[PDB]
Amino acid sequence: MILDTDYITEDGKPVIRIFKKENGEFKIEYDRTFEPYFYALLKDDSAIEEVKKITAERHGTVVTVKRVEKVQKKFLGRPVEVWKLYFTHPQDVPAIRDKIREHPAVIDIYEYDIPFAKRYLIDKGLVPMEGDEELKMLAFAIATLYHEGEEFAEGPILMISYADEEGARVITWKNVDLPYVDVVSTEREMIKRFLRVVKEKDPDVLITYNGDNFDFAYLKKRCEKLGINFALGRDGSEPKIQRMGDRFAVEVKGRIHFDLYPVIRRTINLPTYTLEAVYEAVFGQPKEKVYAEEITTAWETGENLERVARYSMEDAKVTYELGKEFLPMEAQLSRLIGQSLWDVSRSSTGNLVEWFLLRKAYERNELAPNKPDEKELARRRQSYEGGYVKEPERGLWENIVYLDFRSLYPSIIITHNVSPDTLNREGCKEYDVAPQVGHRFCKDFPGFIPSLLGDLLEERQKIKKKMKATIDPIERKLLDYRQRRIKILANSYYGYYGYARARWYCKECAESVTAWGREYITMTIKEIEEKYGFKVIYSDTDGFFATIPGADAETVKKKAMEFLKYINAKLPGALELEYEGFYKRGFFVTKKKYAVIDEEGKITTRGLEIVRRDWSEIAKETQARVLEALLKDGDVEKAVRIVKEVTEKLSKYEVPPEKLVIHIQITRDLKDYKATGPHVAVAKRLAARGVKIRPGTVISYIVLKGSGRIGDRAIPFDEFDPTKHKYDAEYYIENQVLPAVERILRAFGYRKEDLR
DNA sequence: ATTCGCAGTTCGC
DNA sequence: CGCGAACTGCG
Ligand SMILES: [Mg+2]
Repeated sequence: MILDTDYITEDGKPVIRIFKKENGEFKIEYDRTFEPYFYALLKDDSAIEEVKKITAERHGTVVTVKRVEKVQKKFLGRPVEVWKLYFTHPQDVPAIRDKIREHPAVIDIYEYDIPFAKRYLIDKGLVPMEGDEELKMLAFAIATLYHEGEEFAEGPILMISYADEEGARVITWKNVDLPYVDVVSTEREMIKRFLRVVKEKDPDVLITYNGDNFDFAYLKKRCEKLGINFALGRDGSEPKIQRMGDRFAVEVKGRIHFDLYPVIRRTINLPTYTLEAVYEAVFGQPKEKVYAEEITTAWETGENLERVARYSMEDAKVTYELGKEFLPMEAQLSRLIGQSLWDVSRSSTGNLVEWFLLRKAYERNELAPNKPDEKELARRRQSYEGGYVKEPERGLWENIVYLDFRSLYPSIIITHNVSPDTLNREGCKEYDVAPQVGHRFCKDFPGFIPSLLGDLLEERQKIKKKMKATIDPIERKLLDYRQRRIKILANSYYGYYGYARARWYCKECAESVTAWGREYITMTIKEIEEKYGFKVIYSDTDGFFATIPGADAETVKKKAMEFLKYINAKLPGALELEYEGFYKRGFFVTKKKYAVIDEEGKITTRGLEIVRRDWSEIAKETQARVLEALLKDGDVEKAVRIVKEVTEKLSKYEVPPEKLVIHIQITRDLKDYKATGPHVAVAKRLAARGVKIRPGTVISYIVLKGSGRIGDRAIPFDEFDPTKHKYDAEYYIENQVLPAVERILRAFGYRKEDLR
C-alpha cells in the first residue's frame, strides 16, 4: 500500500521515492528512470531546432533541453501534434518554461506545472492508499506557556500528550501525580522523550489538530532554541514546512501528517471549530476546556496542574478518536483521486476534481488545458443564471410531499453530453440543444467529462449492490466510504465547469446545465399543477414541496406516486424524479427558509436562523422551540406563551451568557475590510493586541449594554466576566429573538408589540 | 480558491 | 431620515 511520493537529488539527477507499507513493513522504493517533461506546440516543425538551442540557469549551472519527441495527442477531442520536451531535473522546467513560451515559434506550452512527484503517480498509474493494510496511527498535542503578546513560542512547551490504541499519556517537566503523566527534568528532555516514543511506535500517520499551523511550528522554534534534531521523519529528517497560500502545511517524510482541522472544516459545517466543538458534534459527548490563562497560572503557581494535565491528556485522546473516525473517509478519497492522503486531505473540492481529470486525461492521451493566465482569467469573471427558486406560498401547510430530481446536474451532463469537447462541434449528425442559452451539444460520441461522470455513477451503483450482499464489516465500511466519496465527486462537476480557475472550465457547459435544470423543474411544476390538481408551495432548483389543499394524507401520497410514473416516462434518459418523503406539516417563511416535520416526529430545518452560525443560541433555541410546538401539535398559543417567557427571562438577565454568543467568520485580512461591522471591530482590537487574525478565524463576540453602533459595545466572549460585564438584553430581544420569531408568527397576524 | 440565488443585519451618509 | 452599500452564510 502506497502512502506518499517525493524525490531527492543524487549528483544533480532526481530520484523518486515511493513510501509504502506491505504486510506491516515500511519500505522505500527508488526510481531513477523518471524524466520530467512538458509539451510544446509550434507553427513549424523546423522550429524544434531553434527551441532545442534554448538555455537558462538555475544553480550556477546552465539548464538545457535534454531530449525532444513529437507526439500526436488529443486536445479537447481534436487531434493535435505537440513536441515533448525532456529535461534532466524537475527544477529545470520552472527556470526555463517561460523562455520556450516567450519564443515566437512557440504558440503555447502545456503540462508544465505538474509537481514531479504528483506526476509520477499519474504516468505510472499508481494509486495511493490501496488495499487493506493496517496503518499504525498516533495522535499528539502540546501545552504551552502563553502570555499577553510576547511573540510566538517565546514561552516553553509545558507538556506533550500523545494517544493511540495503547492509551493517552502526557510528558511534562513538573511533578504531576497522575498515572498517565510521565515526569522528566526539563523541557528539552520532554521533547527528546517524545521523539523516543514516536521512533519506537513507528506510526504511519501522525494525527494533529492544527499541527500545520501551531504544534509543529512551536516544536520547531523550541527545538532551534534548545539545539534539538526534531527527526520525526522515517528517513531521519525534520518536518518540512510547505506554504499553501496564507496558511502552512507540514509533512513528516515516510509518514502521513494527518491534520484534522482542514478535513473537519470541509466535511462538517459548525459555528466554531474548536477541538471541544468538533468532539461533541461527532461523538455526542462534551469535552471540557482549559484556557491558556488557566494553564499559565497553574504552571507558574504550581497548583491545579492535575487539571491542566487532564486537559492535555484529553486533547491527545480525542484527536486519536477523531483521527480514527475520519482517516478511512480520506483514505478512500485518496484512493479515488490518486494522490496522497497528505495532499488530498488539504485540498479544496475544485482542486480535487482537477487531479482526477489530469489522471484520466493521461489515461486517454488527452492533452490538458493550462491554467488561465492573469489576463484570460479576467475574462472569466462573467456569470450566468443559476438555479430556479419559485415564489413561495408562505404560511403553514399540512400533508406535504417533497419531490426532487435524482442527481439533477450530473444526469443532465450525461444525458445531453454537456462537455467542452462536444460544445458546438460541427459535422455531428445528432445534437442536444439547451433551452434559453442555445448551446448545441454533439451526441455521436461520449464527451470527455460526461464519459468519466458516467463511469463514476455506474461504479457507485455497483458498489451499493456489492455492499448489501457482502457479510464482512471491513469490506462494507470501505465500500461505503468509496460509494459516499463518488457521490461528492460527481456533484462537483457543475461547480467545476463555472470555476474560473479550472483548466477544463466551460462557461457554456455550466449555464447549459442550469438552463436544463430550470426547464425541467419548472416544466414539472406545471405538469403536477395542471394534470393532477396539486398546489406547489415551494421549489428550490432541483425539487419542490407540493400538496392537494384539502385531501386525505393518503390521497396526496397515492397521487404523488401516480404522478411520478407519469413524468418519468416523459423525462429523457438519466433524468428521474423520486419521492423524497411525506411531511405532516411545514412552515415556509420566505425563499430559501423553511422547516418541515416528517410522520415519525422528526424536524428538519433549512436556511432558517437555526442553521446559521451568526445567530445566538437563545435566538436559535427559541425559534426551534416555537416550531417544535406548532409542527407536533399545531399549538399557536404555545408558540406565544413560549416567546413571552423568554423575553421576560432576557429582561431579568436570568438567561445564561453562553446562549448569547454571535459567531461571524473573518473572510479576508483586516487591513482590507471596507466596512467594519461588529465582528471585524472585535478582530481589529484583538489584532492590535498580540493575537493574529487570518482569513478563516471565527470570532465569538457578545453585546454589552450600551448605545449606538454595536461594534463599540462588543467584546470576545472569552473576555466576558459576569462580575465586570453586563449583557444587552435589549439587543438580544430587539435584534436576535423578536426578529427571528416574528417572521414566523407574522402569519397568525402577531405583531412585534404583541410579543415583548 | 465548486457554482449562483437570496434573506437579512449592521452602518454610514 | 430612509436608503443603499457592505457583508455573511446559507441551499
Ligand atoms: Mg428534506
